Amino acid sequence: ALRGTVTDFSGFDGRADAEVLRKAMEGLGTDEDSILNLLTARSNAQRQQIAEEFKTLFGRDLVNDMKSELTGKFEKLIVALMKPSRLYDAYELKHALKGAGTDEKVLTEIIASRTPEELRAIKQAYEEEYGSNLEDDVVGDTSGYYQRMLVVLLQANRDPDTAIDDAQVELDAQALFQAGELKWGTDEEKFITILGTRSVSHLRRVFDKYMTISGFQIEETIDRETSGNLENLLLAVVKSIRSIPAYLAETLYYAMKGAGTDDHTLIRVIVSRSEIDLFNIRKEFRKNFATSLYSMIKGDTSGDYKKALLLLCGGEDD
Ligand SMILES: [Ca+2]
Ligand SMILES: [Ca+2]
Ligand SMILES: [Ca+2]
Ligand SMILES: [Ca+2]
Ligand SMILES: [Ca+2]
Repeated sequence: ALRGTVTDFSGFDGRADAEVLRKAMEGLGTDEDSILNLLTARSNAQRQQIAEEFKTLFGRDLVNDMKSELTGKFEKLIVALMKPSRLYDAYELKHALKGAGTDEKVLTEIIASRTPEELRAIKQAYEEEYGSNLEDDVVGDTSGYYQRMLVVLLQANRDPDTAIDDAQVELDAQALFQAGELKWGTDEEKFITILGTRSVSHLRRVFDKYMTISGFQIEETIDRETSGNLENLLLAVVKSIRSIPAYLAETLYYAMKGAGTDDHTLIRVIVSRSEIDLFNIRKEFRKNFATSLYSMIKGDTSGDYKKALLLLCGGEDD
């Protein structure tokens, strides 16, 4: 099934680890290698225990100390790595909504790729942490059908995968055909209801039937019928239905596409999926882009930041 690249470290000694981190920061200077070599070789749960022992032994906050010692991208990677797994997605969403503006590629990327079970956990954590309702903050920072689609997904009430009903597959495929290609204009409400609430296994069948009856892949029709945030979200949902690892592998690829690199996106994906499906993401990356994720990162990043990412990612050969 799904496989991550980071797992619990055998022979874990939180207190021992904490002292190593302390010695790497005490006195003038910072031993970045020691810190990165250790934190990327411990699971997220173990990092939290190290943070606890650190505070018990020295009465100091590990994260705050590292924010003082580290700088730049490397610092941001480490801070993201120390973020509790249960709160990371909520943290990112909160920071995509806060301030004047809103990073919609972040809202779209997370809300479309996370399962209903993950979204329920995210909604809870967000509320506890920031004292506000996630849905309400999303509604407040977005509008139109893009907003409605996001709200539909945030309900996390997608139908469960059951036995496939061929007639319902034909019905849904024809409904999409009629709502888009055969309509002057577009019936967005129809696309949202179907793509947002039908079961994954069901939609995979619908996608093939749609192709069969219309000659177009659902992705092409979406591009031909919609635009803006809505188009990006619909494409993300369709891609996620087909394969979450594939979608995220594509999200990463375009992050390091050409000039410069989208570091924020590079960090978020690697960190958030490290203990879930980053291994799968690697395989999908290699199979669709003729290169390994490792190499891509290897030539798109520099310094400690680079060394840290590579250890997390792994797979020098893929
Ligand atoms: Ca120091
Ligand atoms: Ca805003
Ligand atoms: Ca149309
Ligand atoms: Ca378009
Ligand atoms: Ca680049």
